[PDB]
Amino acid sequence: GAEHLLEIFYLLLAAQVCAFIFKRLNQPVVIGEVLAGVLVGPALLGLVHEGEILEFLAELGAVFLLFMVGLETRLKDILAVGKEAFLVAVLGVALPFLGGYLYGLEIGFETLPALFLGTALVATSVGITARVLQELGVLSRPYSRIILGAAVIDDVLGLIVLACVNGVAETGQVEVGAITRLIVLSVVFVGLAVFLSTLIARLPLERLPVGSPLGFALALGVGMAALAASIGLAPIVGAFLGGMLLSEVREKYRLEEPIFAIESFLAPIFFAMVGVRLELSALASPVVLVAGTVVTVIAILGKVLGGFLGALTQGVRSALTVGCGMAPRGEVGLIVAALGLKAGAVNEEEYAIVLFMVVFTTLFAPFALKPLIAWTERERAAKE
Amino acid sequence: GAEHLLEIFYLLLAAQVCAFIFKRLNQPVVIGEVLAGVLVGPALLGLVHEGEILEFLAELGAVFLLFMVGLETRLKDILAVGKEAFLVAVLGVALPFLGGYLYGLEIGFETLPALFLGTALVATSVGITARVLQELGVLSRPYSRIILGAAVIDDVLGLIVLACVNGVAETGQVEVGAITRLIVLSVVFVGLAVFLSTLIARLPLERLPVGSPLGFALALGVGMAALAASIGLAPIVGAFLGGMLLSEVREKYRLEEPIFAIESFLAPIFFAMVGVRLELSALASPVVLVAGTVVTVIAILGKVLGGFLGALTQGVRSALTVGCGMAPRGEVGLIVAALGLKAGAVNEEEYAIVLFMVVFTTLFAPFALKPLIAWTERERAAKE
Ligand SMILES: [Zn+2]
Ligand SMILES: [Zn+2]
Ligand SMILES: [Zn+2]
Ligand SMILES: [Zn+2]
Repeated sequence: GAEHLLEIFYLLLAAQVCAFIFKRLNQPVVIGEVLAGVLVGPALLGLVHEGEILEFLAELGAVFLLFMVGLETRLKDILAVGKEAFLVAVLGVALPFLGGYLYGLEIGFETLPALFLGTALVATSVGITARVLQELGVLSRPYSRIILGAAVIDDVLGLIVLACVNGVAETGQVEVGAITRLIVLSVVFVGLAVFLSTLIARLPLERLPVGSPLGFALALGVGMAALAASIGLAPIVGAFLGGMLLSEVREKYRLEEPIFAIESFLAPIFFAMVGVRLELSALASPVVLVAGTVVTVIAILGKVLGGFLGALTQGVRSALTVGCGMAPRGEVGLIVAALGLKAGAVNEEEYAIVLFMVVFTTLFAPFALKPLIAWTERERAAKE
Repeated sequence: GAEHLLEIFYLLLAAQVCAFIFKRLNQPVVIGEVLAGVLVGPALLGLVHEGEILEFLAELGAVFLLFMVGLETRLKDILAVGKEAFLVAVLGVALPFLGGYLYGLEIGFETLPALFLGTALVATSVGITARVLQELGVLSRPYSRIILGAAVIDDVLGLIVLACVNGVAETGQVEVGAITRLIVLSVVFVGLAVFLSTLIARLPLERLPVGSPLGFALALGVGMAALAASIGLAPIVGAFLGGMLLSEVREKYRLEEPIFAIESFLAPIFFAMVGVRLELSALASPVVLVAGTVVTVIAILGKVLGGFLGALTQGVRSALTVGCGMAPRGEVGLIVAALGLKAGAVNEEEYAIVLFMVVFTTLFAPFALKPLIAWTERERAAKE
């Protein structure tokens, strides 16, 4: 009870300070937050441990980050680049998967673990990316919108991939009905969201028996997350979509600011808690470091190239920035790794090898992403 | 995982609607929120159940409510009526306790349960009261400040009373050292808070390695709660105090608004969750309803009179409004009731009898409190 108030305190103070240290280095804040979680977490101070409660708070954090982003992101905006979104997504799943599975077959990983390698390489944590794009006030740009939309598609794709894989881990075949069911639930949910959001501005909440337009927004957001999560998608997606629903009425209701407040309350906990859940396996470990480094380069190159190719339309400058913005694996890669360990599909060694790369990718990606944003905005002025 | 997103959704929608129903009846919103928790909770819909997570979120809600109130409440303000605060507090514990214990001896309650009756009658849930005082934009008035300060004292008093009682439940004597230790920890913590807050404006956070004045505030608030809770006080108090620390720098940092946002996110969950945790014992029950009604009148009259007498200085009009604002027992009475059941100190019958009165007091009090506020402000204009 005071356990959790204490822990939350630690997370907040560490995250505030680490954010200060990283702000003063012209480096993005997200890294500070994650490192704060590593700082106070098991790895170093052991002040903060993994709690069902701390994990859920972290979840809400990710949610509000994405609700915030969708609030400033309209359908017209993402659709108008939706083809590059789609392409970036599909290539982003295809390329590091094959690379993953192939590289698994070569070290000596068996068919099922190798499949899990490709699986982990498929994942994408737009939470982190979003945090950066938000910081540099860039959420409006084309590459950021392609990143968002493509991320949304990338989620349904990744879910199908994991459904297939857990399927072959449990019985050995892929339950086709389950797959198609997920595809239908996903497509219907997303399309229903989109439809709903071409109708939001036309109907101000006024006749709704709600007590405040904000309270309405919070429900039509947390609820969107919940819905997404019940279908089998990441809550972050329900969140983003819920944001889009209300983005054509955002300014009209003074929503941008109080949502931004909540986000900048819970998001640090989310990123910190990502840092909390990173393990000391890459410490004094060999095959882990070697195979890990290789699978890491395969991961980054897979994502970055998929992105570069899908949105090559906007010219190289944007294309890497999308690709690079698809790199980090964060809480997602962590999750796939955990499920991999549980169902007896991955040794603690192969788990160390995957964890190494979700850690390195999570760290590396937002570094490279910052100058890439500058090197794209400087070039956008010479054609402005 | 989607369990908790779902539940939270239900709580939010019900609370928004119930708030709408109660707003349209010129009745305070808190009642709507609690009833929403009763609506969706075990008692009716069983959509939302008690979760360790939902309980903790509820806690944070109460915290932010009180951080919010302390942010708009300075030391000078409470001190300048601190004697009525003190008096109101001590009488507020003394009078319903004796009434409680005496009335226990008369029904047939044994010494230990009767002591628990007086105990429950001692409790006070300023959370609810604060929610009302906030709604009617009255947090600045004298009676509201006496209510707050007196509530703070009332907390240390109640803690000492419960320490004594759990003491006689466990061994049969009162561990004197434990008591005095609590008194010292409490006095030192509160005084240290006060001292700290005469020094806050003089030192803007600027030289602190914090990433934002708001993030600082959130830490110096959740942390204050945590501290309070480790000493053995309600987190609500750490919260309020933390608010006061930053109230002499509130406007300077644009804190009032984002804190108000978070409060009006989590507070409904808190009040709803109070409603969730109310049991169907007073349903088709006799001795429960009788003895419950009596102990309820004793509860209300005890609190209201204590308040009336402590702050009689400000004239009858304010005096009842303080007294009445001390009436509700909410999450506190609920807590004392639970601990009473656990340590084998109270039968399910006597528990029904206490629960009946925490429920009726919690409901009744904010009703009477609204016209009492009007009937005090109308009279304050004829001497304005
Ligand atoms: Zn716990
Ligand atoms: Zn812990
Ligand atoms: Zn749970
Ligand atoms: Zn439940």
